Parts: sequence; structure tokens; C-alpha cells
Amino acid sequence: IAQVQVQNKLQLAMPLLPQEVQQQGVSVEKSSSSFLMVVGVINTDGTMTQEDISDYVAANMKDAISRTSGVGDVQLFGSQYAMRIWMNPNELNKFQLTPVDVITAIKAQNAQVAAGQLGGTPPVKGQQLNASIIAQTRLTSTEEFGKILL
Amino acid sequence: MPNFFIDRPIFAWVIAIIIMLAGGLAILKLPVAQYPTIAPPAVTISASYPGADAKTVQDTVTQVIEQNMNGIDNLMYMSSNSDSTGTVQITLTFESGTDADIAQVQVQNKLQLAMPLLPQEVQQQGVSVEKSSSSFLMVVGVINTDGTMTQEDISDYVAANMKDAISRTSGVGDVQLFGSQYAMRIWMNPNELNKFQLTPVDVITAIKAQNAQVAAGQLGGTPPVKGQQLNASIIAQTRLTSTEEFGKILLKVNQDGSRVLLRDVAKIELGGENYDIIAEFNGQPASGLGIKLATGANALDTAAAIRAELAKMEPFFPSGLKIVYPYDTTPFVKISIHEVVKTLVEAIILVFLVMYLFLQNFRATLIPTIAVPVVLLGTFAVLAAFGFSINTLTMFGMVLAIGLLVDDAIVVVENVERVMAEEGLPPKEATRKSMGQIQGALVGIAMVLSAVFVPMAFFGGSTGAIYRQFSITIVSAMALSVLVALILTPALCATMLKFGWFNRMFEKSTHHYTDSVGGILRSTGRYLVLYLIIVVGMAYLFVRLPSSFLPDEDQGVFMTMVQLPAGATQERTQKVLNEVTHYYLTKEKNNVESVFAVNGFGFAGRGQNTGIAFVSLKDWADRPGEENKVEAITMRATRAFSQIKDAMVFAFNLPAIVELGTATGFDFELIDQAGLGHEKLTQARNQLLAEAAKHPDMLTSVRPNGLEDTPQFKIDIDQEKAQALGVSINDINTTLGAAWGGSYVNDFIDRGRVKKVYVMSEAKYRMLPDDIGDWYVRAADGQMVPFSAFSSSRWEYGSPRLERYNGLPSMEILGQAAPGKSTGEAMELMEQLASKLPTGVGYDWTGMSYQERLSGNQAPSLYAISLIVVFLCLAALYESWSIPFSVMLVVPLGVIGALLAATFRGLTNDVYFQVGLLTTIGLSAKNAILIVEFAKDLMDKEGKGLIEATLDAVRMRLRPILMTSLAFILGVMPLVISTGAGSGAQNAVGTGVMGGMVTATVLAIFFVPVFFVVVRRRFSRK
Amino acid sequence: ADAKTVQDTVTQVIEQNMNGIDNLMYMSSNSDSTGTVQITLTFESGTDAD
Amino acid sequence: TAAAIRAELAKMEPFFPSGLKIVYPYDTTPFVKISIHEVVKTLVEAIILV
Amino acid sequence: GVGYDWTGMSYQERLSGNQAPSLYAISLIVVFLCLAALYESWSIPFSVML
Ligand SMILES: COc1cccc2c1C(=O)c1c(O)c3c(c(O)c1C2=O)C[C@@](O)(C(=O)CO)C[C@@H]3O[C@H]1C[C@H](N)[C@@H](O)[C@H](C)O1
Repeated sequence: IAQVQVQNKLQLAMPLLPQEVQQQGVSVEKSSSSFLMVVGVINTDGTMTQEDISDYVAANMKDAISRTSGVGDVQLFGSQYAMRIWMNPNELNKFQLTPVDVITAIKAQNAQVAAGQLGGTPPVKGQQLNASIIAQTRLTSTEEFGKILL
Repeated sequence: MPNFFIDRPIFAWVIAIIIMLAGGLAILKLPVAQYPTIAPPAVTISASYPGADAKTVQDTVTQVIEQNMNGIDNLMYMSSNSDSTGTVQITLTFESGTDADIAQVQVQNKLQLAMPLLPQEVQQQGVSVEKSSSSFLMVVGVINTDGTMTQEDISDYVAANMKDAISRTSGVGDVQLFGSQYAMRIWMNPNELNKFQLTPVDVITAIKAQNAQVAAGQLGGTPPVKGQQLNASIIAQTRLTSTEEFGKILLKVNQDGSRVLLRDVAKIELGGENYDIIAEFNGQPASGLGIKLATGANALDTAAAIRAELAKMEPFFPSGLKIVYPYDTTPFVKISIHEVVKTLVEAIILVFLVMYLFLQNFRATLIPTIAVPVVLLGTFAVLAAFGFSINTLTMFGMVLAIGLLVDDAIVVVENVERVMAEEGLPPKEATRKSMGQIQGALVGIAMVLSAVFVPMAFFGGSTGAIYRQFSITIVSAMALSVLVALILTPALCATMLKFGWFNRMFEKSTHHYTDSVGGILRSTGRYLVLYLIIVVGMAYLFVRLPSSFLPDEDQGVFMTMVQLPAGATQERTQKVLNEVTHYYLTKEKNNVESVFAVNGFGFAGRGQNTGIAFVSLKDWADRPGEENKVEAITMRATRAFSQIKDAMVFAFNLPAIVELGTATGFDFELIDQAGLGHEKLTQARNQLLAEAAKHPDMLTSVRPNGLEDTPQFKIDIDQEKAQALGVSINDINTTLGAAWGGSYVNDFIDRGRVKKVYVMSEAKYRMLPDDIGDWYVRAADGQMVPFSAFSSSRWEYGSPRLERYNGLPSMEILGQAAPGKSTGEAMELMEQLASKLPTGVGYDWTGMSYQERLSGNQAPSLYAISLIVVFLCLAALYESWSIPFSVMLVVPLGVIGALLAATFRGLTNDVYFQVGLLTTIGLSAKNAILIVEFAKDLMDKEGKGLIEATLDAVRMRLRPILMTSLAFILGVMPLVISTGAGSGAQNAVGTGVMGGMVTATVLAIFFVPVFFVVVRRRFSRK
Repeated sequence: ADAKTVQDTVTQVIEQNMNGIDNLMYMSSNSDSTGTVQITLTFESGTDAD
Repeated sequence: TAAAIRAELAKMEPFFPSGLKIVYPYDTTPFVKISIHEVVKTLVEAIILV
Repeated sequence: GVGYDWTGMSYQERLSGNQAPSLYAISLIVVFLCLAALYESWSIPFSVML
């Protein structure tokens, strides 16, 4: 309960938080101040980096560990990868663009979305062939992004 | 005690009255319900996004959504599928017997956060979070019989008018709809619409602000001005509330006073919300309403009340509203129940009759017969005292118990009409000294006994529970008995207690019988050989005896499996259903009572491609033999249902306990592990599978439980051109979207009930890649362009459904053990075959195969602890690390009688039989104790001589044993062992004992006296 | 500005739904002009509120 | 928990990249394991002086 | 097509009413029976209870 009770209330300020909080979701949890336990993960053959690890780790194992009883908070000594768009001003000052511009890009060319489909759900008189209609996908490599057309 | 009680037996009747009273309150205070609660508590998480496709749900949806299920408490494992029609299930099964209210919270309330990055399309249709269960109490259906009502008008009405009816009645654990409720439908046509230079968009926004709700002051309320007197409430804009009002939206005005309404671009109409599940019952528009328990009410009352409620209310809304019940779990209980107390009741009767025969008497057969009932009736408030409840598990729980209730009664009165015969005092000291010799024995055979039962309430999971049902029952029954025979029986029969051949003619075979045996015991160890044979041989049987859970049972309903091929489609899957309707209505009128089939479900995943069809038979009555029942009706179907097209149609009987661990089968999920993608996994998936079938030795039938890559028609917006042509990528996307997957504008209220509104183009314009075209965007300049303008089409393959095991992509494969082999030795091959696959590809077990794996085998360790405490108790009924060792070697004698349910009958080692196989080693080793007591009693007291005792001690026993032994073996052979319908576990319960009882006697009489000496003498040697 | 408007819009829904829920004795709502609504559940005594 | 955590990872160890080792720094478990056993020895032990 | 129930105090009230004629009954019967056991006499109670 408490954990309960608390998020009854919370929950009625969701919808006043700034969208950007919001959206990195808020968390509630119960647990111990101190740490149970710390789990190194280095790599032998200098085969990956500081970064690389922290992605693998988050991509790999921060999961299950948080999702896993009485584990009730795993810090993560690192961060997972993200699509990164270290801008440069000079330029967008040159070709005459602001991040705003850059951004709106990023939502458009990097995006998943939702057609419908050919055997049309409520269909017609009398039809064979039904199948989905796929449009825009979600970008997927360093590359896709910054070939985005500005 | 029973000495201080024989005395005041006026008391041991008060005692006999509370105990009794308490099972009347408790009979009343008792739940009743087909089974109890034996599956682990899952929460499912349902989601929808009109027109997605998989990646586009998996990556807009499942994920993240995963990613953040992360700090709920007891969870076992999670999966998750995302398929091609919006949906996301996401069940998360949890540890043994958590709190369901508390999981579900948590689960969800940690959803609450989630949402923020769930996409505005979803956010709006709701994710709901809720509890496993996807079949229970009854399923009312609502039909027309005019051709008046389509689906939707029927679904509507149901939702309109009865759904809450019902969903509030004593029971009724929630209602769920076999339809929709009207929808403001709004079917665009890019023609009648490009003519105005209008996209769906402008249709969209229009319907938005033409139909909303706008705030608006009062007149005072706030701070007002000196001396007002008017407060009212201003009433701005209000939801539209018809097809009319809707057809009147100024989508455009051109300078000619121009009137571009909605219906001038579309067509308004009351519609359904989802259009893609065609439900009919008997050829006929349908719209059922499923409805589940209530958690601690009573299947029996509850159905009543729902039948009730319908009945008051079909005096209403026009045409035929005929309300069928094409599923009820109602009979199947009642009809059980009725046949269960039929068992008790009669197994008493039998005591009485097998009570003339052994005792010329009457006020003695009047004893067992007010003592069982008083042992039952209290075993009703023990149940109600550990919550339990009245269900097919618990019921049979006391029938596989009868044997030991009964016995314990005759056991006491009959020690009395031995000792009050064989030169003995009146009732008085007859009892006092009678009771006396059994007193200790009677107790102490608690202990020993409890130890061969308790164990069993400790087991695994889903399974363990069934067992615990059985375990308590028996215990608190049996252990109830003892206590009632040390108290109401000593003082009962001690207070009322005073052919032409059989009498002296039994006093014949007895004499003749102990001779025989007196030679057995000259030789001595002669038969100990003829024993090890009988040991040895059990051992051969145990192994041979097949395994399981609960023998399937006929339930008066089963199912048909339609499953049209790749890209199928509704229209063309109906036809299939219509045949699986016909070839059920026609070639089976004397049994099909009602086909209720529906396309767009087949729990393999949804979509015009698949339906499923539940038929519900006529009453078992009207179904004579073998051929007229299920296994059999379905037999013929299945075979008569191949010869059909290229459309695979199966039929099958539901499993025992719907919600639970079916086949003895395995469940095997392939997980993903790294980068490997859909494809790579699809590679592993296949390799492994193919592997598997080159090993029919370990036997098998591995299957992907899930779907092939089908082809995908793929648009593909050309961003450059689109800027270029002056055309917003939102307008494209949208317009394609709402043309084709429809979108859901806002709501409106329809004769009192807010109801969604959907906007999406007629079908005519939306069927074939070839129509893409009809569809035209306004772009920046008033120039209405088309697709080819800025988009290109290509076919692809990809997934309609997409698997993911806790957090992460995963397939799913299930197959059988092996005519030959064990579920366990088969797991273990399938895991070597899994050993040697492309790195990345993991593999892990679910369902059943978490059960079976985890706990799984424990028969062993739990039985050590009985066969141990059986000893430690037993020896201190005796004072001897050795004499007890004679009461044991009984165990097998009883087994082989049981186990020849192999080679006389077509059966398998299954809970119903083990639980038997328990009940039989009660009677048995307590024969053993009594006997080897009587054989102790002499020797210890009046030294009555090494064997002199053994021969005398059986000498005085062969009745009691033969007495109940006779009661039972008839007690069980009734319907139990021969039965038409509502049965099965009937057969299971009996055949077990019935056979295991035989020997438990027939072997016992001779051996046990053997045993006694064989061991009392060996332990004082040379 | 919305009388019945609320009662059909939030209140109803929230009610249709208040089934299942153990130990529940009676429920009792009421819309409102200002658009506030109070559904209310009350359960058989000594039930576990939390 | 620790057992579970530990035999989670343990469950995802045959499939990390190239050379990547869970190591094990600061973990507070095994003392409370050893410790609480330390005592136990003492029970048996001073069974044996008595 | 119109009717009623009670709420709060009342529905408590009515509930507390119709309960007595059991509360007496069962309580009697419990004593009568106690006396029996106690005074070993299926008869002595009859007295007392009268
Ligand atoms: C793992 O759960 C299940 C497993 C197997 C197959 C099934 C289900 C299942 O739950 C299920 C349903 O719950 C429902 C239906 C159903 O056919 C099945 C299964 O086949 C049919 C239904 O959609 C109609 O017949 C409507 O015309 C009604 C109902 O909808 C339910 C389920 C929705 N997903 C839910 O959000 C809604 C309110 O109730």
C-alpha cells in the first residue's frame, strides 16, 4: 500500500507536469536507501568501451534485473545509447536553420506509422486478398538520421 | 477418554450435535463452483491502435511498455504478443498464490507512467490491465430470428440494456461483450470529396469542432455585484446525437453560396466499432455476453439469477430477442454434485446391508449410520474453516474418503460383538474393554495416516493446489473420524447394543482359513518368496502405468478449428464456418444443439484468416452411448472435416480444467538474446524444428505456435517530393491512415450514452493496391495531388504477429512427449537440440514446463518423510525399532490390486488414481496395526505365545477386514466404475480402489500374520 | 454548462464498471451542474478498506 | 533476492559479447551469509565442550 | 415502476432488526445444549430453559 496510496495522489498531478518530465516518466518506488549490492561488468579484451558497455548492460541486463522481485531499484553506472545529434551552430546559421527546424525533421523522417489494410477490415461485396499497408518506418542507424533531408 | 465417555454418553451426543450443526451453517456458508483456483494469477495487458501492423505495434507499443513493467513484486515470467490489427496482449503470470488485487494494481499502476510515451492514438483507446481467465461461468448469446437485426443492432442492444442488468447480480464477477455498441460511423469517398478539394483531414477537423463541449459561466456564483438575483447556468455547445445532425457539417463554402456538407463527402450511419469478428449462432446474427464467477459465490445460485434476470426483461424491445445459452458450466456441476452425495448416501446403505450379514443385529447397523453422517457433516465445517468450498475436487475428495469413514465405524461396534460374544460382560465392559483394545490403535493410526496424506498438500504449482484440495479433505475427514469414533461411537453403540447357516457357515471358513495359515507359518518364510514376486511385479507396473492430470471429461460442449490459409479473408472463411455449421447441424442433429462459431478469433491470433467454432450438444440423456458422446462426436467431425479444401478445420474436446496445464505436453519458447533479428530467430526457429522431426524416437510433434511471414504491401512516402510539391507529411500520413485504417474522431451521445465516432472511407475505395490512387491530398496551394505524386508501392514479406518472452523477441513452439517416452526425458532432448543452435538464440520454458521443471518431481522426498514418520509414529504405538517394520510391508500388497487397472482397464497414473493409491494404503496398513496389536496384546499381556497369538490375532479379525472390505468394493463399483456421462474422474476415483482393495485384503489376510511373526522372531535369533 | 451531460459521460461509465469488487454493499452516486461527480462504494463491515 | 539477481545474470552469461565479465565489487550478502554461519559452528562446537 | 431501500444508519438499522430472531434462537439452543453436557441430563436443561 503506501507505494499505492502515494501514486493515487501523484496521478492527479501527472497532468500538470511539464510534458518533458511527463515524458521522461516520473517514478515512484519503495526500497532501502543503501544498496544491496553492486555488480561490475568490465570487459577483458578492451573489445568495447566505457560507453559500449553501458548501452549492452541497459540494452541487456538492466531489464530483468528491475523487473525481478525484491530488487526494487537498480542504479546503472552508465547510460544506455541514444540517437545523438550533437548540432553545430555556424551551420544551421549558414543554411539558415534553427534546431526547431532540425527537430521537426526528426519527428517527420524518423517515425512509425499506421496505414490500414487491403482486405479492408469491413470489406466489399466479394473479395479475396487481404493484407496490411506498411508506410513510414522508424529510422535505424547513425546513417538513416543524418541523411534526413533538412 | 472413551471410558470416561461411555459413561456419560449424554454429552458425546451434544458434541455430536454441535459438529453436526456446524456443517449446516457450513453447508450453507459454502462456495460451489466447478473447480477452485488453481492457475497462477496472470495479468493480461490489452492494447489497440487502429490499423497498425506488427513492428509498428511492437515498436510503438510493447516495448517501452516492457521496458517500464519493472518493480512490481512477485512476478514469475512475462510474455506478449503484437500482431497485425492493433493488438497487444501482455500477460505476466506471477508467483504461486500472490495477491491478484495487489499484482494487477502495481502491474498497472506502473503502467500509469508508461503512458506518457505510448502514442496519442493508443492513449485514447485505453490500455486496460486485468486478470487471466478467458472462459468461465456461462455465455449467454442474443439472437434475432427475423433477419431484422444485423450483428451490431444486436450487440448494441445487449450493451444498451442488459449488459449492466446482469453484470450486477449476486455473483457476476464482471460481464464482457460479444459485440460493440453503435458507433458514429462516417465513410468517406475520395471522389465525392476530391471534387471538393477536401482531404479526410478537413473531414476530421470539422467533426472536431462541429461536435464538442465548451465551458461557460453561470450568472453569479463567482464573485457577483451588489444585490444580484440571477444565478443560472449558460449552456454552450453540445454533442451531436444523430446520423442526421452529423450529415450537416460545413466542410467547405465556395463563393456561389456553396454547401459542402459531410454526406456530400461521405455517408453517416450507425455502425459498429470493430468490424472484424462475425459472430453467429446457428447461421444467425449473434451477439453473446460472457460472464464470470464473482469470487466466493456460487456457480449454482449465480446461473439461476442470471437466467432470472434475462427472464424478467424479454418481455421487451421489439422483433425476436431470443436469448440462448450456448454454454453453461451449470449441469456439469449439479450433475456431478447430485451423483456425488448419491455415492455417500448409498455407500452407507451398504454399510447397513453389509451390517445384517456380518452381525445378526439392527441397533448396531444403526451405529455406522449415525456416525459416518456425523463425520461428513463436520468435514463440512473444516472445509469452510480453511475457506475451501464445494467443487468437483473437494467432492470426490470425501468419496475417495468414504472407505475410511465407514471402516472406522464398523471397526469399533464390531470389536464390541466380538468381546460381548466370546464369553463377555454386557454393553458396559464389553465396550470399556473392547474400545480399550482399539483405543490406542484408533489414535496412533491417526498419526501414521495423516502422515500418508498431509505430504500431498505441499506439491508444486497449479497441480499442488488440486492435491491440497484432496489432501485437506481426506485429512480433516479422516482425522475427523478418529476423534468422532473415540467419542460418539464408543458411547453410541455401547447404548442400544445387545442366515440359518451363514452364521456357523462363516464360523467355518474362518477355522478352515487359519489352518491353511498355521501351515504357512510352519514352513514360515515360504511365502515371503511368493511376496518378493508381488513386490518386484508392482515395480514393473509403476513404470508401465501411463501419466496425467485429470482425465478429460465430456462437458456437453466442444470446438471446431477453422484456419484458412495465408492471406485469407472473412467472406471466404465464413463459408468454411457454414459447413462446420452444416456438417454439424445436418450429419449430426441428434447431438448438435447449437453451433456458436466466430471468425476472427482462433486464439492462434486473429484476422479474417481464422475463426473458431464452439458447438454445444444436447443433454447427455439424449445421447445414449459411446458414439453419441464427445470424444466420439468429435471423432467423426475431425476426420469428416479433412476432405475440406485448403482450410484446416479441427474439432476437439476442451480439456479438464479449462484454465490450466493441458497436454502432458511441453511449452518451449525460443528467445532472441542479441541483434539476431526476426529473421535470424526465424532461421534458428526452423532449424531446431527440423531437427526435432528427425527424432520421432524421443517422439514428438513440435510446432511454431504462431505465424509465418506473409506478404505486406508497402507504401513508402517520398519526402523530397513531398516538400517539393507543397504537401505536409502529416497530411499524407493522415489521409492514407484514415482512408484505410480509419481513425476515431471524438465522441458523441446516443440516446443517453457516450459512444465513440469513427471516420474511415467506405470499403469500395479501399480494397486493392490499385485504389491507392483515388486518394488525393490538398497541398499548400489548393492543388489536390495524388499518391504517385510522392509515394511508391512495393510488396514485402514480414510478420503478422511477433513474439516476445520476458522483454525480448522469442518464438513459441510446443509439442508432445512420445508414445513411448516421459515429458521430462522429452524436455531434455528438446533442450539438447536447443543446445546446438546459432549463438544468440537462447531458449527457456513456460507453462506447464515451468511447473514440471521447477518443483516437478518430488514424489520421492515427500514420501521419504511419510515412510519415515509412518515408522517413528508406528514404532511408539509399539515400543520397537523393528516391530513396526511388520505393519509396513503391507504397502505393496495394496498397490498391485490398484495398478492392475493397467492390464484389466485402459487407464493411467493420474491424480484421481494416486489419491486412490493413498486411501488404499490406509485401510491396508491399519488392517496391519489392529491385527499386529491384537498380536502384540496377548504376547505383552497374557504371554499367549509366539505364534499362538498371530493365529488367534488374525483368528479374531478376519471378520472386520472382510466386513468393510465388502462394504467398499460394492461402495465403489456403482456408477463409480460403470458410467455413461458426467463421469470420467468417476471411473478414475473407483477403478483405482476397486482393484487396489481386492488385493488389499485377499493378500492381506494371509500375509500380515506372516509378516508379524516373520519379524517378531527374526528379532530374537541365534 | 452540462447537466445530464456529466452523469452520462463520466458517472455512468465509472458505474457500469463497479462490478466484481468483493464485500461491496451499495454504491451511490450523483452528477452535479458544476460537473463534479462522486461515485461512492461502501462495503460489508470489517472489510479491508485499503 | 541476491540468489535471484545472481542467478538471473548467471541466466544471461553464455551470451554477452566477446570478453565481458560480470565482476562483483561491493556486495553485502556473503558476510550476512558467513557471519550467520560463524555462529552455527559455535552451537555444534560448544555442544562438544559440554 | 418505482421503489426504495435504506442507506447508512437505516440500512444498518433494518439489517440489525431481522437479525435478533436468530440471535436469540441460536444462543438459546447453545445454552440448552451446554447444560445437557454439563448436568449429564437430557432433561435438567428443559427445566432451566423453561
Ligand atoms: C488470453 O485470453 C483469451 C484467450 C483465448 C482466446 C480468447 C481469449 C479472450 O479473452 C477472448 C475474449 O476475452 C473475448 C472474445 C474472444 O473471442 C476471446 C478469445 O477468443 C470474443 C469477443 O471479442 C466477441 O465475441 C465480440 O464480438 C468478446 C471478448 O472480448 C474481450 C477480450 C478483449 N481483448 C477485451 O479487451 C474485451 C473488453 O473483452
